[PDB]
This record gives sequence, C-alpha cells and structure tokens, in this order.
Amino acid sequence: HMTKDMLPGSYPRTPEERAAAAKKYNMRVEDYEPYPDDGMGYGDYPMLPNRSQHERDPWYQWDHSELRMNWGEPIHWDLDMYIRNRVDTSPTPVSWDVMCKHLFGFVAFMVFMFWVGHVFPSYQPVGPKQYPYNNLYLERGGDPTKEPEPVVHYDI
Amino acid sequence: GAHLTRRYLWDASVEPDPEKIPSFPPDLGFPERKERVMVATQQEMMDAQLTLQQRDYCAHYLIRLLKCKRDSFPNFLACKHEQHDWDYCEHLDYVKRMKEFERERRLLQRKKRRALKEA
Amino acid sequence: AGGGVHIQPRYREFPQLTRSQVIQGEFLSSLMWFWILWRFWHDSDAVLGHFSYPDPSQWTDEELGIPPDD
Amino acid sequence: MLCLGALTTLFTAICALTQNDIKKIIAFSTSSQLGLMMVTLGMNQPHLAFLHICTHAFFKAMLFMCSGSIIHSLADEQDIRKMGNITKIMPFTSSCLVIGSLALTGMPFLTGFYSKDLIIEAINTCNTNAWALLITLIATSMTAMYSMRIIYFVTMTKPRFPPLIS
Amino acid sequence: AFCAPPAYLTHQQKVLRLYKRALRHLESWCIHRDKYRYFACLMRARFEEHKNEKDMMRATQLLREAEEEFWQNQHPQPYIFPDSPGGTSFERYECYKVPEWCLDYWHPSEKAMYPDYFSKREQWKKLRMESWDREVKQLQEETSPDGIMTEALPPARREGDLPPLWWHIVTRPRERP
Amino acid sequence: MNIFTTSILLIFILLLSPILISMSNLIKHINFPLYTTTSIKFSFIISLLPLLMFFHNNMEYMITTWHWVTMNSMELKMSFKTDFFSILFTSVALFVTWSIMQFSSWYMHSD
Amino acid sequence: DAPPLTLDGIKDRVLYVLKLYDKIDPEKLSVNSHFMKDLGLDSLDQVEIIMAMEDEFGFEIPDIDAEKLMCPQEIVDYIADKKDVYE
Amino acid sequence: KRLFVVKPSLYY
Amino acid sequence: MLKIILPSLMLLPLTWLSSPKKTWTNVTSYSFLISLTSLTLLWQTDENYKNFSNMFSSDPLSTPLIILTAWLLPLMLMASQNHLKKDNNVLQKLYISMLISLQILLIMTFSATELIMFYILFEATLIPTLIIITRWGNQTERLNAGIYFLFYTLIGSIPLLIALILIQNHVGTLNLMILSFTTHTLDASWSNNLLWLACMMAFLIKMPLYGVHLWLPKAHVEAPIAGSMILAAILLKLGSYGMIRISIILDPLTKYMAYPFILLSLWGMIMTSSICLRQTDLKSLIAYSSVSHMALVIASIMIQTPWSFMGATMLMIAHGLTSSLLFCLANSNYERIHSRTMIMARGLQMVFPLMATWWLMASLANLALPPSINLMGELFITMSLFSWSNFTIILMGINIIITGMYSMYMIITTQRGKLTNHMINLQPSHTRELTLMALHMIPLILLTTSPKLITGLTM
Amino acid sequence: KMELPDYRQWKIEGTPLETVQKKLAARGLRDPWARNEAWRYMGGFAGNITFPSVILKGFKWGFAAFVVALGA
Amino acid sequence: SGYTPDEKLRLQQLRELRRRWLKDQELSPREPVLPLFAVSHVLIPMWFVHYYVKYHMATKPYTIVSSKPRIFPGDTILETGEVIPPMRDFPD
Ligand SMILES: CCCCCCCCCCCCCCCCCC(=O)OC[C@H](COP(=O)(O)OCCN)OC(=O)CCCCCCCCCCCCCCCCC
Repeated sequence: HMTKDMLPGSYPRTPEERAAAAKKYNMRVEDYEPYPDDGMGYGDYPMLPNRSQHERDPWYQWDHSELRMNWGEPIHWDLDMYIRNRVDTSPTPVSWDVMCKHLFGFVAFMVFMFWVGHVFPSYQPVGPKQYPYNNLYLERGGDPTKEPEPVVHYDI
Repeated sequence: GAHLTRRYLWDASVEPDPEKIPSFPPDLGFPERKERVMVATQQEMMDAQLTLQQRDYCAHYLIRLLKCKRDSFPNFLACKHEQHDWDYCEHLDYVKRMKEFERERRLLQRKKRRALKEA
Repeated sequence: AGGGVHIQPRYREFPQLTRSQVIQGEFLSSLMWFWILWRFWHDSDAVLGHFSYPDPSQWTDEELGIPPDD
Repeated sequence: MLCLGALTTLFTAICALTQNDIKKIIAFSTSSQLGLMMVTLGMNQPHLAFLHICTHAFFKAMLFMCSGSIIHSLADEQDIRKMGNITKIMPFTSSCLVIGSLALTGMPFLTGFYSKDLIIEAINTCNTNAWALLITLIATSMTAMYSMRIIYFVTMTKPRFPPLIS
Repeated sequence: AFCAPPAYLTHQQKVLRLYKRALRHLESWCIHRDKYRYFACLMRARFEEHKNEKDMMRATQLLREAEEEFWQNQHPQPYIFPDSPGGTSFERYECYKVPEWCLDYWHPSEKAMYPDYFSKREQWKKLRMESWDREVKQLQEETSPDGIMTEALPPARREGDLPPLWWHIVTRPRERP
Repeated sequence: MNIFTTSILLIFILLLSPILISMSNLIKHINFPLYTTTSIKFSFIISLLPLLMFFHNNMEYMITTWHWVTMNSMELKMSFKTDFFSILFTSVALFVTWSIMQFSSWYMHSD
Repeated sequence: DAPPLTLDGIKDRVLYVLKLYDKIDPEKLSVNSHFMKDLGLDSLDQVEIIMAMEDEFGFEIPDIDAEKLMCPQEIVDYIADKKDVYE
Repeated sequence: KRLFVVKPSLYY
Repeated sequence: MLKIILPSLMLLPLTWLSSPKKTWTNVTSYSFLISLTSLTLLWQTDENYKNFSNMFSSDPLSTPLIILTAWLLPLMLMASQNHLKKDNNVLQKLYISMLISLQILLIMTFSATELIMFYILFEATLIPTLIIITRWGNQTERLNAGIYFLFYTLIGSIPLLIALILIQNHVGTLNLMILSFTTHTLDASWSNNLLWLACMMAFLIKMPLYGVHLWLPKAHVEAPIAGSMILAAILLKLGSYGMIRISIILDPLTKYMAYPFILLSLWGMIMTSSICLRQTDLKSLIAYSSVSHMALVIASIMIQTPWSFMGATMLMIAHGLTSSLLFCLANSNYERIHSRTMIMARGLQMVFPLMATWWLMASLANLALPPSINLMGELFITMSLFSWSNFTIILMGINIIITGMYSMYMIITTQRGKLTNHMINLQPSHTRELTLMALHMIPLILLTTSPKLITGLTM
Repeated sequence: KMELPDYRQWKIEGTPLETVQKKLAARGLRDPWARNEAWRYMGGFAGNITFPSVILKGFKWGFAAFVVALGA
Repeated sequence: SGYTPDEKLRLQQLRELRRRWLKDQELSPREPVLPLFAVSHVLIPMWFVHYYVKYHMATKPYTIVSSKPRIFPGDTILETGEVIPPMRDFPD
C-alpha cells in the first residue's frame, strides 16, 4: 500500500529534494534536517531532536499512548533506545557534570579512606588466640604419622 | 582503642605488632614458667563434634554446656550456670591473651630503655 | 453509602475507632514493655556485661615476665 | 566483602535519610541491615550472620506490612509527606510499627538486640579496616535516624492526609 | 488530558503554571502544613508583586530568572500525587482496562449469560453507526477555511447528532477496572 | 529418624499442592487464598518437627531423593541438606510467608 | 476500600472547600458562579483554588485541563468525569 | 451496583 | 530404519490421493504415529550403536534428532493450515508434500552411514526448503532470500564434495563406521590445513558462523512459518550433525586450526546476541538469537571435549524445540497483527491470556532458567570453554547477560504494557495455535525430566 | 448520603495556624486558605504527639505486669 | 482563559453520553446467569511420603546420611553398651 515515494530515499542533494522529503515525512520543510551525509546509511531520515519519550508531555492523549508518539509524526531513528523503558534523556535538577564528579568523588574518597584504614587497622589489646595440642595439627587434618614441631603455649 | 594511638601516633618502636605477640622468648622473665593445660582429651572433643574453632582451652566447659543442652532438651533456659562457666573460662582466656600482649608491649619497651641506655 | 461496610468514612473528623483496634494495639506494645522489663530484671547483662575488663596497666611487672633491666 | 558490605551499609543508610517514600525507606533499611550481615560474613563470623538473617526477617516483614496497612487504609498514599498522626487514627499498626522500629534500632531485649549487638561488638573487637569500623557504627546511628524519620513523619505529627478519612 | 494542547504558550500560562510547580515544590521542602501555609503566602507575594509590570521585556526577564531560581531551588523528590504521571500508581490499573472492542469475539455461550448487558451494548453500537455519516460530514462541513488547524473538535450543533468522533471519549475503558 | 527425613521432603509436597490445584479445574470451586494460607500454616508446623529434632540432638541429614543424570564421572542428583542453616531458615521463612498470604488476601482484595 | 464518590458528594466537597477560602464569600458561592468574572478572584487565585481541589480529592488536574476550571461547577463534573462517577 | 467487567473472551 | 522412512514416503501418496477436505487430518494424524514408530530407535539398552543395515544407521547423536525431525512434520503441518488455507487445493497438497519430503530427506541424512549419502541428501534438503521459502514467501524479497540460502550453502557444498571424494581415494571408503575404526591422521601440512577447512566450511555455513550468517536472518524473515520452523529446528542442526561425524577424521588439525572459528563464534555470540537487543522485526530477533545460540555450538564442536559435545547435543535438540516455539508464536502475532514490527501489538496478555504463558515459558527456555535442558546445555559448553581458556567466561559471560535482556524484552514489549488501541481487533486464539505450542513445550518439559536420552555420543 | 461538618466549625485561633496567621500579618500579608487547613489542628488530632509518648506507649501496664509477675 | 463556548458543549454533551454508557455498564439483577479436611491433605500426602522414604530412600545406599550423634563424657552408647569415660576433673 506504500509507494516507493512514500518510503525513505537517498540523501536530499538539491533543495527541492530536501523539501520533497519533508513532505513524505510529514514534517515542516524548514525542520527537515537530514542526518549528516557521511554514507553510514541514515539516508533522508530526519534527524529529530535526541530527546526520550520520557519528557513528552505525560498528560496529552498520545495516539500511541505508550510510545508517547502521535500517528504520523516522524519516529526517531533510535526510538528503540529512547523509549519509556530503555534510556532516559530527561532534565535533572542537578547538572550532569556535577553528578559525575560528585558520584565518583564519593567513590574515590571512600575507596581511599578504606585504604587509610587497611594501613591503620583497629585491633584490641589482645595477644593471639591459643589452640591446644599442636595448633590442632592432627585435627586440622594434619598427617598422623609425621608429628609437628611442638607449638607450646605457656600460662600468663 | 587508645593503644592504637600510641602506635599510629607517637612512636611505634615500643608498641607491639599484633601479628607477632609473643615476640620475645617464652622464658624471658620466667623461672620455668608453667605451660598451659588442656583438660579435654583430643578424642573427647572429636566425639562431641566441637567446631575446630571452639576447641579452645575452654573446650572442656563447653562440652559441659552442650551436655546440659541436649539433656534438659525441652528446657532451653536452664543450662545457665554452664554458660557462665564457659564464658568465664573464656574471659579468663581473653584476659590471658591481654596479659600476653601487655607483657610483650612492656618487654619491647625494655629493649628501647635498655638498648638506648646502653648507648 | 450502603451501611454494609464495616466502618463508615469521616470528613474532617477523627475517624471513630473500634474497641478492638485500641486494645490490640496497647496489648502488643505493653507485652513489648513487659518483656523488655522482665528480661532486664532477670538478665541485666545487656549493658553491663558480666565480665569486668582488667586494667591492662596494673599488671605487676612480675605478672608479665618483665625482667628487671640487667 | 567486609569492605563492600561496609560501604553499602552507610551508602544505603545515608540515601534512606532523605527518601520521602515510606516503602522506599524500609527497602533501603533492608539493604543496610544486609550490609551489616555482609560485614559479619566478611569478618568470618558465619553463624551470627545467619542469626541476623532470621531476626531481620521478622521485623522488616512487620514494617513493610505495617506500611501496607497505612498505604491501603489511606487513599493509596505511599509518601510520608502526606501521611501523619497514624498513632491516634490507627494505634494497632502504629503500635506494630514502633515495635518493629525499635527492633530495627536494636532496642535492648527485643529480637534485634540478641543478634545485632553481638555483630556490633564483634566489629569493635576484631582487627578491621578503620574506615569500615567507623562507617558501620554511624550506619547503626543512621538506622536509628531513618527509623526516627519514619515514626515522626508517619506517626507522631499533625495529620496531613487527604480530608475525607476512611 | 481531555482538552487539546495550544500551539504556543502565552506569557500568562507560563507564569501561572509556575505558580503551581513552585507552590507544589514548596510543599516538599516544607512538609508541615503550617510552615507551608506560611512560606507559601510569602511566595504569592513574590508573584503578586511584578504583577502589573507592563514592560513585557521586563516581565519575560522576571519569568526567565524565576524559572532558573526555581530549577536550582526545587526538591529532588517532590510530592507528586499517587495516580498522576510520574506517580506511584500511574497506570497501575491499566492491566485491567481492556479496550471494549473485545467483547465482540466472545463465544455465544459467554454472551449468553450477562444477557441484558449485550442488549444495551447493541443499542449503543446502533447509535455509533447511525451517526458516522452526519458526524464526518459535520466534521467536514465545518472545516474552517484552510489555515490554522487545531485538534479541537466541534460540538453537536443540531438535535439528534452526537458530538463528532465521540466513540472513544465515551466507551473508554473505566479508570479503575 | 524418618520423621525427620519425611518432614523435610513433606514441606515441599504440601506447598506444591496449591500449584497443581490451580492447574486442574478444582480451584474455581474451593477458595484458593484461604486454602493456600492454611497449607503454609501446616507447613510451618511440619518444619517445627525437624527444628526440635536438630535442637535436641544437633544432627544433620543429606537427602538424595532422585537421580537426574549419571553424566559419566559427575553424577547429578536432587539433594536437600538439612544443616542448621537450612531448617532454621525453613521455619522462619514459612512463618513470614504464613503472615504475608493472609496480609495478601486483605491487600489485594478487589484485584 | 473507601466508598465511591457521587455527583452530589463531589459537589458538596467542592463547595465546602471554596467556602473556606477567605476571599470567596461563602454566601455568594453558587455552583454556576464563575471564579474570575462573578466572584472577583484573580488569575493566581484560580491556581490556588484548583490546587485545593487537587488536595481534597487527591489527584492532579492537569495544567491544560485546569487552566479552565473556571465555573465552580466545571470542577464538579471534571472531577467526576475523571473519576467515572455516573451517579 | 455490580458493574460489568469487560474481559477478553475467555472460552478459547 | 525404513519404518521411520517408508511409512513416511507413503505420506506423499496420502496427501495426493486423499480428499481435499480430509487431506489435512490424514496427513497430520498419520505422521504423529510416524513419530511414535520413530521412538523405537531410542531403545538402545547397550553401548553398541544400532547399524540397521549397510546404508542406514542410528547412533546416540542421530537418534535424538530423527525423532525431532519426525515430530516437527506433524507440527509444521499444523502451523501452516491457516496461511495455505487460502490456496487452490493443489497448492496445498504441494506444500504438505514439500514438508513431508524434508523429514524423509532429513530423517535419512541424520540416519546415514556414508558421508556422501549425507552430502547428496544434505544438499537436496535445499530444494524442498527453497520452494517453501520462495513459492509461498509473503514479502517481495524472498526471491533474494532464496538466492542467499542457495548460494551460501552451495559454494560451501562443492568444496565438501571435493574433500569427501578426496578422502575416499586417501582411505578407500566414506563409511562412517570404518572411517572411525581406521587410521586417518592428517599431517598438518599446508594442504591438509586446507582439507580441514573444506570439510568444516560447508557445515559451518548452514550452522550460521559469525562471518557467514547473513543468510539465516534474511531467510527466516520472509520464509513462511513452516519453513522458518524447519530452518531453525532441523535445517541449521544438519550443519552441527555434519561437524560431529566429519571431525572423526582430520583428528590432528582441529587442535590448532579451530582458533579462527572459535574466536569468530564467541565474539560473534556477543554481537549477534546484542543486535537482537534493538531489532524491530520479532522474526529478525529470534533469528539472531538462533545465530548466537548456534555460535555456542560451533564452539563446542571444535573444543572437542566430551562435555562440549553433549552440551552441544543437549542445546541443539533443546534450542531447536525452543526456537520453533518462538517462531510459531511470532507467526500467531503476525497473522492477527499483519505486521512483523515488535513495537506494535503491545499488551497482548491483556487480550490473549494463555498465549502469553506460552510466550513466558518459551522466553525462559530462550534464556537459561535452570531446571531446563537449555541451561544444562549452556552450562556444559560453558564449562569446557572455561577449560580451553579460563578467559572464555568473559565473552560467554557477556552473552548470558545480553541473552537475558533480549529474551525478556521480547516478552516485555510484545506481551506486556498497555494494549494497542485499535489495531484490527485481534480475534481470539484458535485451539490449533495453542496446541502447536503445547506440542512444542510439553516435549521440552518431558525431555528435561530425563536429559540422558539427548546427551550425545560422548556421554 | 454522607453529611459534612458545618464549614463554620473551622476557625484558625487555638491552632498553630493562628501564630503563622499573626506573623504573616506583621508582614501585612494574610493567607486566605488557612481555615481550610484547620481541621488538621482543629479537634481529635489537636493534641501534640511527643516522641517519648509513642516509644513509651503501654509502658504503664507493661511495668504493672512486670511487677506482678516478679511477685509470683 | 476559560473553556471556549464551543468546548463547554463538546464536553457538555460527551459527558452526558459517558454517564449513559456507565449506566448501561451496570449489571441487571440476574445478569450473571450461571447456566476434618485438614487431615486430608496433611495425612494423605504423608502416608505417601513415608512410603517413599522408608521403602526407597532408606533402602538405597547413602540416601539419608546423618551427622554422627553427639556423645559427651559420661553418657552411654546404646548400641555397643560402652559408657563414655568421665572426663578429667575440672579443678577450678
Ligand atoms: C527423544 C529425542 C528428542 C525428541 C523431541 C520430541 C519428542 C516428541 C515426541 C516424544 C515425546 C516423549 C519422548 C521424549 C521424552 C521422554 C521423557 C521420558 O521418558 O521421561 C522419563 C521419566 C522417568 O525418568 P527416568 O529418566 O526413568 O529416571 C532417571 C532416574 N535417574 O518419566 C517421567 O518421570 C514422566 C514425568 C512427566 C512429568 C514431568 C514434569 C517434570 C517437570 C520438571 C521441569 C520443570 C521446569 C521446566 C522448565 C522449562 C522451562 C522452559
């Protein structure tokens, strides 16, 4: 039912072609900004803003409710990614850099402090625990035949 | 703890290293110090299935507790004297392990005093 | 509003409470406190501990094998 | 694991302090307690770690169904901000909530106390990272804090729930 | 959700829609009602002043510095209602909102019970087909001269006619199934 | 003490019983929420019997119920251990489950 | 759990709240009475009214659908239509 | 006021 | 084994001679019983394999398949009764016969002693398949897909023809029994290093390797459901069966001549698994799932450790059944939806409650849920691969995480979420659709109870 | 039909809203929605709830129970 | 703003129809036209299990193995008759 003229074609070279494609895709001729011509296949597919369906007005009656996309509006190339499930480009109260630095700062400080810790551990004023026999040589599964160098522990 | 401060701050020359507590000879300062003693026979423990770790010099009071816990089964609140005993034995062991640590500490100090005083 | 429900809704008023709701609530809490008090009396070794820490700094040098210098 | 258990304990606990969702705060507490459970396994104390697993199950289960009661009784409000004075409106759950809250905070002679302080003092007595030892203890104070956050906002405050009450 | 989106936003609706986000993001920081009912009538003051600025340029310079003041003084976890987009119950009950064109493939046994239900359903389906013609024609006869076109649809304007395109705003799966 | 082994195998059979009732047409006729709540209740009591055994005697049990494949050197078999970790947890878990299913009936009412 | 609303119980609450707003006289509030042309309130007070209603009935009247809750009645059918009350 | 609950045909 | 075969041939007379109205039931009912006769081969009761006669044999590796090949003909004929029910009564009897010949040929290929009998029957299966794909293919591109399916297999096939005639001269008979009990040890020359590639390459092509797998996505896309089931369940596994019986000879070279393929497959497993993650056509995603889960197999039929081999035998039979199940349910959505797009048709469980349970179990079979032969299979290939080099877990570890993601995404965006507003209303499920599924999974549940039967030659 | 308490009943005096009312007033401002927020503090829920009160709920009988048991 | 006088009638009218749809959704009386045990599933399952555990498992080798029983000092061994020696006296 779909004519070849109503399906994607080659990079719009002349300006009339750039305005013909914009009709095919139901866009405004001044908003059709073909993906850059570097021959990676995009073709004439419009380069729509890289914004996820997450911040599409959540109250409006979107024809396709869950894709928050209307019927006819040009679909984004990566809508398999900026969908309401997979990825979320949506504004955040804290700036992104501020986020990346803070998070990793925390991580680093922690990791480091943990290192300061291993250097200076906390250990009570207690000497080593003393196990009977030869540090349970035989029972720790030691060889019955070969007796071990006696390890003795004295009182006080 | 504060002992750590003595070692992490100040000087660690005279502070013991936990990894080597009996750092000095066992008999230094001792007129034939009596060694320790283990009441339970290796077999007694092996028959009471005491976890290796729990085979301490208090293994003997433990076996008692465990005895009074299997016996007296429906009543889990009545083997109370037995637990105090075990614990005591162990408190009286922790203290030892503390006396040994303090003795080391002091002895290493002896070295600093003696060696330096030798200089 | 059919009277069939168990209890009625209230508008801007303190919801009426059933005797059981209050008694069961005070019951569970009071047993919590009876248990905490009963065990505290019978077994007060939760804070204190039944073993006193030795002062490691009062051990006569004889006690530890500190051989008098020289 | 002693190290990562320790980081999760505080990391999750600090996050819980400001979370305004009742179910979310309890869930973070689920993670923080298991962080303590991870710490005991890391300090090679397996038997006590299992003991906390059993005691952890009783009280955390209580608090979540306690909030289940509050959320269902209110018009499905899952936010501490709009929920208040449940203590007078619903003493039965509030009583259950504080019993659970104190168990979570290791109130003396309650199920948390028998297993939890064994783990705490285990830390205070073993040879361990200094950073791990300090964070685990303040993690314990935070557990009391967020526990306090829930009862103050959810139970002891003027009601802020929607006006019709059912 | 019901009415259609306007093309561009006015100055007003942008200001008056901050008064909502702002006051509603002030009830997250200020939870207790009193503190709020206080710290908020102080907010209106901010909007109350600079109400009669006639200098548009200025007005759009107070608005653009208001929404940046706000962005940096917003609560990360505001109070968004339970059933609204972004909420906790949003679209929860949608697993039970079947689309009503599915009762048409029911086995004659199933529809045997529930008898009067389908007697009224067949009436409504007669209503729908009985007006599609007068509707679409209306939708068209009233196509204003080609030009601006908004998603607003016309009312009835004649007795017996049913508001054009009414089968899915009426007959919409009930909210809480 | 078969009483021990049978009990450990039995909890699984009793809990699986609600699962196949829903597979057959029988659940429409009886009440599934009430029936399931009761059987977990009985499972908790059944779990208690080994728990007392362990405590009385502190003994464990490895139960190899069914063989699945010899696979040459590595034989594979279905084995349930009954060490302190397993039976202590089994009792605690079912008590919590018995609590929640009754809570579930009230919470999801109208689902 | 709670009982479902009615087209006259969703109307008594809407009039109730408004009668508690100091600016709106409580004896000239009538359901067919417009907020800005008949009662006197300004534009900022419409936002405040709607918000009260959003907190009396516990749901959010979207912006675009709430820039028009003028009559003190539109609020009573819009709330009901959004909550499926066929009376 | 029991209300009819639309459901996918469930005989098949 | 001429009961699994002669009675099969006779199916052809029955599809033709029978009444137009009764043609479908005679054929489907009879091949169900044809499968029952096939089950007799499973009665081994001893190590010595079963050499029925000079040309026909069945050993542990072939037997688990011959039964699957006989089993799917019933199912294939049940999944294509809808489309192909709009035909002229002589186009049907051709499709039914085409499906019948595939298992006649495939049963023999899997049950063949002489390796060139494998080749002649091996490459014959393309004729029936190409007709099924090209003649009844819905899309404009099946002429192209058919070309890809014929040339990739054919260019690989003529090298194997030269190689097998070559070994016959070198050894003196292509009889798999003898070739096994005779000393054929290649000598690591440069030439042998080519022989090995000649024999394995034809098998590696129809078992999509990362380098040459583009034929399978294109073929299954436009192929009718019966052709897509045959390609995934039996056709691709023809390549695996060949690699198991042909590497008995060429014993020394694969120790060092396999690295290229092994790395191609394991990296291929990751990339093929990943592109499943964002592919809009559902049949496309299942096909790449098939490439990745078959890339694991060529990496176990090359490591050549006992566990690999039966990991392979477990996975091939298991993935065969699972893939069809996925291709069969994909078709049921395609016929009502009328589009292959994954994004449309969201929320089906709301409207097709059970098909969704079948979808869920198929996905759990697709990913490795543990009480399933699918997991046992991967667990074993994973083990050996680890033995080959402990690092392999990293790559066979990125695949497991990705495999979980795409398997559930198929369930999450096809069988959950809000219902599509008003696509052509989706008529309820037929009982045939559901059985065609039940017939796939009930055997998957039964085989998982006793995995020993599909464990391979090694164990 | 459910009735609704007389709107008049609500008044700001006697509740924490009144003190907020008086200060906002110094500023010249007056909040008009206070009365709506009155039933929060108006009655039943009027009493301030103290943190010891919740932690100590039932302590009175709990100790009463303890003493008795300790006696027997 | 305020509703447009031609949108307060498309909401006027369509709301009127929604009210009728929801009335029609209401079910008429009769609408739905349809045309101790505890021991049961605790005892019956049990007999079977026991049958299985005492006559298959028990019978087969190494199917139900148990940690040795605990034997303490001074407690008798029933099977052999020996009496575990009492332990060395605790001095403290
Ligand atoms: C053969 C090659 C491949 C052919 C593929 C297509 C064949 C189709 C036509 C033939 C189908 C039947 C023949 C093939 C399957 C035969 C299965 C079988 O015979 O079961 C044997 C089993 C007895 O077990 P047995 O192996 O004797 O005991 C071993 C003891 N060590 O007997 C039984 O116990 C029957 C039990 C029935 C119910 C078992 C349910 C168990 C479910 C466990 C898994 C649950 C989770 C599954 C997860 C799946 C996820 C997708």
